[PDB]
Amino acid sequence: VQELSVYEINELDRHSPKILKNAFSLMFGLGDLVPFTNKLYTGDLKKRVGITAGLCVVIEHVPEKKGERFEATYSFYFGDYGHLSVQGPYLTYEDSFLAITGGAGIFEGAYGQVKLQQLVYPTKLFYTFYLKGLANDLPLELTGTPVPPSKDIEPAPEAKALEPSGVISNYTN
Amino acid sequence: VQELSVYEINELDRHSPKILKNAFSLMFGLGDLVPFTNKLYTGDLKKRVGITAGLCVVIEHVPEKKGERFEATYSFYFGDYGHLSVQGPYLTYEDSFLAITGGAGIFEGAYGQVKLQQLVYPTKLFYTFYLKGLANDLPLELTGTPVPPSKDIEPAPEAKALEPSGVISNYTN
Amino acid sequence: VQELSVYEINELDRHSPKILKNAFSLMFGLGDLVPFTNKLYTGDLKKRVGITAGLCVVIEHVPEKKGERFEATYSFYFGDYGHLSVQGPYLTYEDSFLAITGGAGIFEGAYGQVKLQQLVYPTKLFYTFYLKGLANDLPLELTGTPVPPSKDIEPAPEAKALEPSGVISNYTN
Ligand code: NA
Repeated sequence: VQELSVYEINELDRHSPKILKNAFSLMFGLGDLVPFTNKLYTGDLKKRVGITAGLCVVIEHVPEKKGERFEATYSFYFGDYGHLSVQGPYLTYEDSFLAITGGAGIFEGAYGQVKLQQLVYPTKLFYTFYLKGLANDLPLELTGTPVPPSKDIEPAPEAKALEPSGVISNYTN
Repeated sequence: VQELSVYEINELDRHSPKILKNAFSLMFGLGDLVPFTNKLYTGDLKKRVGITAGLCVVIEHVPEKKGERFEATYSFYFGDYGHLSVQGPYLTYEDSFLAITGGAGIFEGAYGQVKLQQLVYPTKLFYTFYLKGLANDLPLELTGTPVPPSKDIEPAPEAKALEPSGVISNYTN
Repeated sequence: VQELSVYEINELDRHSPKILKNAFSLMFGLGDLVPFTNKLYTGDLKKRVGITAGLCVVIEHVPEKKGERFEATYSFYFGDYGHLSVQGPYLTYEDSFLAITGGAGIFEGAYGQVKLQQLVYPTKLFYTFYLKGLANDLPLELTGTPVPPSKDIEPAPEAKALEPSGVISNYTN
């Protein structure tokens, strides 16, 4: 198992999330669909790597936990390294595990599961991929000690500003 | 190769399905989308395990078969044990096989295919997963000899009424 | 590793694509959904094999490339042989690699990545699957030397006319 951590951050500049409201209730419900796309940074918050991209399908409102259950299908883009694909539960109200369905580039053959940690709605999430099946060891620029997750985390000013020292080459946008 | 069978049943108490009707045609056609969530029971019908949850994309009406072709992306939830994800053909008029795209929990690393039997369209479905890649033998409460699939199958009265003896631990709802 | 190549062609007879417009923009943007289904032929263009079926989710318009980034979830159908499932990026203006999420039939246990080549927008596409995990060698009727992809390629007359000699058995339609 090779562990890989990343932060997903919504910077309010990619028109995301887009809510397609089809359930008649004022709350989320079955029928509602949410395409989305956020920014992706290294687990140490030092570099911009790319984006997340996909779709959340609303399954049910959970009024007792003041939250929503989604079923999610989406990918994680790492510039020229390639991508990882996932499929599973996305709960606004608690942490979950999603299936790693595959990948490409350095992530060709990837399998296992990924932990998703909800930090701040709708702006900050943290992930740890428990990666099996890769052909090589992950590149060192992706495997720095992660910053421990909290509501207060922020990307390095260099990474937010897209300075040469704060991005990977051909990071996805 | 480890066999796992489950019964999916639509008890019409989960606001499911929700039909999003967009096609040019009066009948089902490309453009139509069907988000869904049904209840899930063990192969021996003794216990409630959880739910199914996902999306069917209508591909074409099949007038010579008196039904429809769907392309389906969905997950199967097993309370505390984790989940299994699938993709592939959902045909209203005949049995099909879907790809197992991955899993999480005891289903971390899952691969193979699953047989979908259209027992009573659209209310009762019976599945048989041909599961490879699991870390360990499946828990016994999930592997009781399945009840042979027939039109009049019913869950155990305790499974239906959610009594301790008829539910798995923290079964998905 | 077993290579498999196929041509996907929109022959304008399958009601496809169907654009579902929700972005408040004159161009494609997040919220736009595109269900689709095209015809599939062998890499040597000698036989009709089946169809593609699935969904493209618009991520963003890409002004400087005069095109779009989609996130795509779809299957490849090969008649009685089975199906492959994929997830990943679909860029209208350049080639990409997608993840092979799984398979059924002869493709039970498939994994790896697939190269998508944008030949003529959006009507002809050429794919090469880099297939791992198959239980057996691929059938010879599927592994003829591919015709090198070009704007001017065409299926064999026998294939287009649906003669027994130009189709696989029970080719998907
Ligand atoms: Na393997």
